[PDB]
Amino acid sequence: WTATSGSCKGRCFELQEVGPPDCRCDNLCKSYSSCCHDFDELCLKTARGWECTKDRCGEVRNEENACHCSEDCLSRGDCCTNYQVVCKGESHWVDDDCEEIKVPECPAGFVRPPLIIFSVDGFRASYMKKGSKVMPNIEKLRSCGTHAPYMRPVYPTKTFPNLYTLATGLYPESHGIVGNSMYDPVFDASFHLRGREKFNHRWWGGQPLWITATKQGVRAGTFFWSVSIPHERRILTILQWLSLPDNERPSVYAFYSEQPDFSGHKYGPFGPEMTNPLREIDKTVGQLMDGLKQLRLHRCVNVIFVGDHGMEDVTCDRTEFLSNYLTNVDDITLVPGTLGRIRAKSINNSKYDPKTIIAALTCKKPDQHFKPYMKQHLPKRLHYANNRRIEDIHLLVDRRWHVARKPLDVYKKCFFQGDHGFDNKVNSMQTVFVGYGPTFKYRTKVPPFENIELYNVMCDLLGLKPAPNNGTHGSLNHLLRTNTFRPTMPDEVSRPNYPGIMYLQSEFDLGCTCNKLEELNKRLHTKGSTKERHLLYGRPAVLYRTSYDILYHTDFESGYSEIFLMPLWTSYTISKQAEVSSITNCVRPDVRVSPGFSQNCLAYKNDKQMSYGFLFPPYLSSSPEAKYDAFLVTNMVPMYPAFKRVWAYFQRVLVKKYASERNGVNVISGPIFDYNYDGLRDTEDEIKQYVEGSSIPVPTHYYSIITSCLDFTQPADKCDGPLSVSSFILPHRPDNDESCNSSEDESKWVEELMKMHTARVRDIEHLTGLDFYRKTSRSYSEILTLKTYLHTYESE
Ligand SMILES: *[C@@H]1O[C@H](CO)[C@@H](O[C@@H]2O[C@H](CO)[C@@H](O[C@@H]3O[C@H](CO[C@H]4O[C@H](CO)[C@@H](O)[C@H](O[C@H]5O[C@H](CO)[C@@H](O)[C@H](O)[C@@H]5O[C@H]5O[C@H](CO)[C@@H](O)[C@H](O)[C@@H]5O)[C@@H]4O)[C@@H](O)[C@H](O[C@H]4O[C@H](CO)[C@@H](O)[C@H](O)[C@@H]4O[C@H]4O[C@H](CO)[C@@H](O)[C@H](O)[C@@H]4O)[C@@H]3O)[C@H](O)[C@H]2NC(C)=O)[C@H](O)[C@H]1NC(C)=O
Ligand SMILES: Cc1cc(COc2n[nH]c3c2CCN(C(=O)c2ccc4[nH]nnc4c2)CC3)c(C(C)(C)C)cc1Cl
Ligand SMILES: [Ca+2]
Ligand SMILES: [Ca+2]
Ligand SMILES: [Cl-]
Ligand SMILES: [K+]
Ligand code: NA
Ligand SMILES: [Zn+2]
Repeated sequence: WTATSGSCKGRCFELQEVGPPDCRCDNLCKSYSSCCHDFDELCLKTARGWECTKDRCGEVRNEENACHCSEDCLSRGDCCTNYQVVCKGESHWVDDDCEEIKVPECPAGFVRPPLIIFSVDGFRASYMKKGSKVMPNIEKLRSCGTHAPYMRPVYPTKTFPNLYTLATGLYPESHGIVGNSMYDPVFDASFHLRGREKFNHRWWGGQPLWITATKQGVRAGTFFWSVSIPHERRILTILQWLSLPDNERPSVYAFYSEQPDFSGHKYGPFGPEMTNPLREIDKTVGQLMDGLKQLRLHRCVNVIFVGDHGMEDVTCDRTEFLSNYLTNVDDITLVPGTLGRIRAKSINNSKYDPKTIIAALTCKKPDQHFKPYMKQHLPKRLHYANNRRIEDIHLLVDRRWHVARKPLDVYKKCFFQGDHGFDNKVNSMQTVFVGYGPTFKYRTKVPPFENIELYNVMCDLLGLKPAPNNGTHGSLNHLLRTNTFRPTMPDEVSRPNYPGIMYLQSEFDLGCTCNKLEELNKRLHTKGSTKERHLLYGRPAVLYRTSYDILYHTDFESGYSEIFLMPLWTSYTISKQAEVSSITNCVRPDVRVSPGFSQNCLAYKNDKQMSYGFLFPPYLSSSPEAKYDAFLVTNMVPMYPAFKRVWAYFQRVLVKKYASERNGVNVISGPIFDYNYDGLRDTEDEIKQYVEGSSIPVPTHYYSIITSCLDFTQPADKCDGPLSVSSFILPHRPDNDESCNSSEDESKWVEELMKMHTARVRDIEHLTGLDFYRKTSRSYSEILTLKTYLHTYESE
């Protein structure tokens, strides 16, 4: 119910919401239909527009005007933003030279630099260049402040998931806004762009920035802006709030523009109609900067210019229809568009079978423009599985396309020429970041980074302790002049054992069908003499309680888990000059590790589905003496034959190719167990599948971290400076149904699979409980940046 009898006189855009009886005058009142009857008249004034003119300079204040050009307007904080330019001969901010902001230059009473988050919907990364001639204000922010060439959104690359990720530092699976449309089966409730259900606070998880702020005594302005409040009024409202007294004035503000996204949907990302929305947003930026300059805050405030996602060319004709694949199409519910989510139309349908749906959608047409996945099989970098709001069956849609259930959906609903939502590594989905202000660096370019990292930085900018989140706090220290966050490396929880030779060969029953110059040399390789070569960045630290052994070898070093019966990690360096050799069913006991903590070949013989591979690649053995170490039982891991095709091509072909290209590489490989798809290391008791008749757990994924010298004129093993990394988390699957070309030679499809399953080191850390890069010559923040890097394989 609504009770509207009171007045907004002197209360327009008041910050503290009032409850009934009082009617409302805050920015959300319109959305809750609770505004005082005189809200429009008093709070949404438009008379005489938004600009002072010479003829208004010095006017008698008329309270009906949208903004003021009277002598008192500065002290009231309600001048039109161009007042000082038109009436006091000042220059527009954009026409002033950039001058370094070394320290905050704030009015008396300011306890910290305010932060203004200027968010632009659908602002594609390449607009910064392509639109440069029509966006002088934005171009000034970008060139004078700190900017990235692009910022990576989260998947799906939709608005509410991205904006809420910016606010929380969380992946969508964790904050709960997993799409623009959702069904929660626990609550039996549907979230839609249109309607009331989205206002229910149960949808919105984590702790968004305005709550983190409030809880720590830092006041916040609105983040949500009602669509009908024109941009000019939003800006003036922010500027009025910044004129408030010390104990009422917010320290954090947000502005949101629905452009260029609104036009981008109609016209496509580079339609000729797009130039005017870009000019208009730039003008709004210049209003804000001029307004701040009037208030003497343009060298006080930190401004973040940020987008939620990009925009791709998508038309009605490029729609895939499930009715062309499914005979049972009326038995499913599809969440459609630039991603697909399928569930049963009725939970009382006992014929509904996901496996049959997935099979009917798999590689059925040669140019098929989507791929079906069970959500646990999506690339782990998407972090898109661990929420009951995410349907088990997912369709990853190719850029430029849509999926829909039936054609009648796409003509009873061409209109649009642009859309977004695709895989967050797609170039068209990239968006923008610029930071301008005293706390940001001056004329500095930083590498691309992920939007999950910004919450921590905004907390650093405001002196807040961030809520637990998915950023890696310190990885964006390089954006900041001051207020850097300086963490310590996590403490190692489990110390390694260093077993020597403790077992005789006859103590083992594996079922595997099998000179003092080179005797002290093999002893010393088992005691760790080449370890400097193969373990370039220190041993990984184990951040959980467990029992493991460090095993040294001529060609590789491993941390062998006595609990999972295989390595957690295997580390080796392949020089540019290394040779690849030919290679059978010999697996040898490791006399350092007990039979009881080893695998055996019999289990593999009995398990007709499961085979085995090796973590250190026998192909890359340095000498035929070293080659025996590659066939130790402690280097064996369980592998489906289907996956062995992938792994062998990586090991036999790709590692050497990378060493050639990168001037040596250091590789760390290992298993991952994530049966509950939460992106976190499984405990022993979460493992769902073992090699038949054994306690050998089956990994869900295999990782590798491939490190070399950023200056590739230096070899990986003698690198003086910054490092370069690429990594992957490959799904350990019993088929290659993912790869529609897999009947062909591995050179036509394996590398494509690996690229899709590219990963950050930090993803692997979450999944393994390991901490890498413990002993480098690099600063710890530089290393945290390195650990967040993702090799995306998209051109510039
Ligand atoms: C990205 O960053 C985030 C943030 O750090 C990481 O997520 C954290 O991960 C932790 C592990 O998965 C998790 O810790 C659990 O918290 C439980 C209490 O959680 C509630 O309270 C917090 C605190 O304010 C709140 O934030 C939570 O919010 C979640 O749930 C609500 C609604 O249900 C959502 O609105 C909200 O979006 C959020 O949902 C997300 O997380 C939940 C899981 O909490 C998922 O289900 C959702 O899909 C979504 O992803 C909650 O309101 C606590 O109960 C857990 O403890 C169990 O396990 C331990 C073992 O250590 C045991 O000791 C406990 O007793 C307990 O076990 C008992 O319960 C079991 C399950 O019912 C039962 O089987 C057992 O037998 C036992 O009885 C645990 O401490 C933390 O909640 C989330 N936080 C958030 C915000 O997501 C995330 O991991 C990072 N991602 C990566 C990849 O690094
Ligand atoms: C800086 C910041 C601001 C905001 C405020 O965002 C909004 N204020 N006003 C609107 C929004 C979102 C878009 N919106 C849509 O319905 C919409 C728009 C474009 C679309 N394109 N495709 N689908 C679309 C759906 C409604 C208008 C938030 C929160 C979390 C409060 C939303 C967090 C942060 Cl960090
Ligand atoms: Ca958007
Ligand atoms: Ca897990
Ligand atoms: Cl969606
Ligand atoms: K087998
Ligand atoms: Na296949
Ligand atoms: Zn959009």
